Amino acid sequence: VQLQQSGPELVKPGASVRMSCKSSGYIFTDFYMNWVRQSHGKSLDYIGYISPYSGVTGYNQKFKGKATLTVDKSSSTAYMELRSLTSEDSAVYYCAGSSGNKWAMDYWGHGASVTVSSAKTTAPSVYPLAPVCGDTTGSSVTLGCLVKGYFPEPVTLTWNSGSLSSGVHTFPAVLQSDLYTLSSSVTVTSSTWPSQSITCNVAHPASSTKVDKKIEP
Amino acid sequence: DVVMTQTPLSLPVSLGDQASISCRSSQSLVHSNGNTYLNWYLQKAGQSPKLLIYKVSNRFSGVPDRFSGSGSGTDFTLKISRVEAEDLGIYFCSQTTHVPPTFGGGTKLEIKRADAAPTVSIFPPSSEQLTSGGASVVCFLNNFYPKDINVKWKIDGSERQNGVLNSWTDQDSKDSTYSMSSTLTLTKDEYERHNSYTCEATHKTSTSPIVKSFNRNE
Repeated sequence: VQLQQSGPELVKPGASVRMSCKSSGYIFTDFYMNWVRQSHGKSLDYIGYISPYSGVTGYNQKFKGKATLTVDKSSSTAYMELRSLTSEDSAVYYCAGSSGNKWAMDYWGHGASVTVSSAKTTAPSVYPLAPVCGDTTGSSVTLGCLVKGYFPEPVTLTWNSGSLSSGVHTFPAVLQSDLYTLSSSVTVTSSTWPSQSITCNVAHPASSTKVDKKIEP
Repeated sequence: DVVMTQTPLSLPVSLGDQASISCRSSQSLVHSNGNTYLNWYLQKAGQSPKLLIYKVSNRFSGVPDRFSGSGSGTDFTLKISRVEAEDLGIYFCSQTTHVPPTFGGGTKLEIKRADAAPTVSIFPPSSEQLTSGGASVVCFLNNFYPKDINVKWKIDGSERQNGVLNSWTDQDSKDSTYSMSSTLTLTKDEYERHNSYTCEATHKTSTSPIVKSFNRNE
């Protein structure tokens, strides 16, 4: 039993997204395809079920209207259409199959992420972060770098073309309204900066962007 | 809707330890056809959920002997006998007796260690950004343990809210410590007419809030 799901989409606000899920190799059984939304990290919300053989759907009363479940019996292809997408609906959506008796989701698809955003490809602004701020802790200097207002993801950041790889902490991006923002920090010994060069490297392939910010003193 | 409440919310273990996760429904799960339909899942790091036990104690295929489930009615437990490293991730409990299916919030298994104190660092907006017309003051609270930390932003004595973007690292696979970032974003105009900026961390290791400050020129 294998389930293939259509991968990521970027939907506009007040729009709809149709999502597919093909079941394979558990031919002849009466089993159901299930859709489960995972809001962010830990809340799983059961959306509904549909039998590809008979057509028996059943929704969670919270999603009826937001979500329309359909199947092409003839292909074993379930569908979920979500309409009037709001920023709030930006989650991962799983497809999984159950098989009689027990009633557990025993086989799961890989997930479908939907980012609901009104942005077109937006290039980031890369800002050096020099710790002038609150003077060195003695032995260590921590430097940062801030990547602001980019759509879609990802950007990639490395320090000194990845020659600097220890004491780097890169923070997950967050959809700052309808754009993303992420940062990273590197901790070097106090003799190193600025006697040695530390440079923030960024490339946002979705917009041809590559930038190098030497964090000048 | 049956609320599935699950405790702990986070369970720190050393590899090799016993672990138990409790889960209670708000109604009995004993169905009319005679069955209590309570299942358990593990979603390891960024993977899909994986069924471990169904109908409270039935181990699914390929799930080892270490993992067990038990209970009745309203009260259930998932037990691990030796937390091997492979087991670390979020476990949820789902009920399928009553409509709709619901799930608990999950119990994050994590590696326990000695409390660390945040290495706070605050960063003034960059020339570049102030030239853009905007100003982010960033504050990295690198490498603390436990993850319950509390960041506040203060500008000139009143506390600050509009403009804080907050994010976080998961347990680093090296030193078991978390790191989180705070960024306050205001106008060049409002930055220029204010002067002390305070990233004021509260962590459970110090009674004393960790305060990194700077003054735009003071």
